Amino acid sequence: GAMGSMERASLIQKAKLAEQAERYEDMAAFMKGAVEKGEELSCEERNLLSVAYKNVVGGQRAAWRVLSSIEQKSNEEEKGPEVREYREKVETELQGVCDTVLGLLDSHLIKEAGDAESRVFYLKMKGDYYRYLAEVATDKKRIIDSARSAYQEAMDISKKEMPPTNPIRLGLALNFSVFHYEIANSPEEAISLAKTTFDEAMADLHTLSEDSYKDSTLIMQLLRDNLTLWT
Amino acid sequence: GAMGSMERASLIQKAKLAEQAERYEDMAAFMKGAVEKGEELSCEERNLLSVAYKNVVGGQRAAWRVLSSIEQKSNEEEKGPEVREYREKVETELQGVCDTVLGLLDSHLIKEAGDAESRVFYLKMKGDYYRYLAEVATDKKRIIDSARSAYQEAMDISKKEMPPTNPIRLGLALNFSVFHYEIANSPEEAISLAKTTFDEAMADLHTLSEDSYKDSTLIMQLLRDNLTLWT
Amino acid sequence: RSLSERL
Amino acid sequence: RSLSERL
Ligand SMILES: N=C(N)c1cc(-c2ccccc2)c(CCN)s1
Ligand SMILES: N=C(N)c1cc(-c2ccccc2)c(CCN)s1
Ligand SMILES: [Cl-]
Ligand SMILES: [Cl-]
Repeated sequence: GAMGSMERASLIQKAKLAEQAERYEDMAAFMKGAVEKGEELSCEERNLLSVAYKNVVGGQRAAWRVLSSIEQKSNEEEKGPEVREYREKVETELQGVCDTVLGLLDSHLIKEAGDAESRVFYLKMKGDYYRYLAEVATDKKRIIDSARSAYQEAMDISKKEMPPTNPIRLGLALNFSVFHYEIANSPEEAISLAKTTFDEAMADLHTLSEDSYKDSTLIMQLLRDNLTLWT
Repeated sequence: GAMGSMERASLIQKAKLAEQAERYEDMAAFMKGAVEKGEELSCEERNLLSVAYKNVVGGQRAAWRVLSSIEQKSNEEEKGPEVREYREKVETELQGVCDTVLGLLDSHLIKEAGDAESRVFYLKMKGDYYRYLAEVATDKKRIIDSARSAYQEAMDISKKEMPPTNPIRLGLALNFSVFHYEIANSPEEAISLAKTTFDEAMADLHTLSEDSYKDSTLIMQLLRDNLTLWT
Repeated sequence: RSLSERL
Repeated sequence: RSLSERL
């Protein structure tokens, strides 16, 4: 890879600089290079990896949605193949990013992750990137089941090994609830999961410091916001 | 070029789609392909070309400024070569975009542009992209003189061939005033140009339709905003 | 669209 | 920074 000649520490330093400069494609390339050094990632490094790819794929998803909407309107005056071609171009690039992330998780981040905080983080990421693949899939059943399977494994570990206010556990439950509502056609499961997650976190807030309380309640508010949209 | 096999009209269609999707790198690549077909550009097509590259270089300039600031602070604890290396990386990419645009203008947009609206537009663009090169140059005198020369040729044509409210003429004068203030160390020239431009446009507004009045006054407000910052 | 986890 | 032309 083009980052093979750069020191691991330099790649991490440059990923942080790229984040400050809002250069997320660069940030993702630096973090991919860091992962490919073969060492496990610290908590901060895992978050840099996630931030970088979330921003890259987030721009692709937003663009794909704009183009898919234009395409669907065209299929209700004939303008030729260009809308489909360009939607396909963006779609293929998005799928490539997702495959890259899934490849890093499979070779070899997940298999080396033994602590709950790292293993849950990576399995959640695996669910997330299969979910993004599912958003554009039309194959689709297998992709959905791969997302579900990853989220379910992450949920099982998180419930055994983490308190209900843990921000990773909360963000996992949040994203699995989104999977149920938006991907799996299971709005009742999404609502049930969001409610139970919110309520169990509420009951554990008393154990937290001021700073941890702030971290956990920020994510709980997203569960609440979705429940307001869904009910 | 990778766009050589795509129809001119399809490239223009896809540039418009890319703009809607906020995919400005794609938009610029499509418009470069359109220019390379060898035909002159319409008013709408010139604006697509400008929008695409302005957004691409604008992101690069914003990132370069963040990195240059970090670098300057480091040179006031020693952290190694990484900040300089990454600033240089972004700088080189920015210079490459500017050279690409300047290359399209030189081969062969400017030489085929005979009408004032197209010739002024392209000469202004030439001034703008040399100005962006000047922002990172440390060579620098020649780059500054190339920007000045392009803007001056555009100004001479615009004053002879366009009314003082013409939006191209106004945007040219605006950007040349920015050149004087930010690049050429000539704040008095910048203030004089902005004031004279604003006043001559004010006196010509009575000739305009409601829609043209809106177009011209929007740009005049930027002249006024700069005058408020500069005085 | 439903809200997913933030950074 | 000074304001330049908008799109
Ligand atoms: N640079 C970023 N975007 C983030 C960096 C960290 C971090 C984690 C452990 C120790 C120090 C920093 C984040 C934690 C999650 N909020 S996020
Ligand atoms: N697609 C864009 N960003 C723009 C398209 C046009 C245009 C020009 C002539 C005829 C139709 C459209 C612009 C004019 C400058 N405001 S801008
Ligand atoms: Cl395409
Ligand atoms: Cl670099």
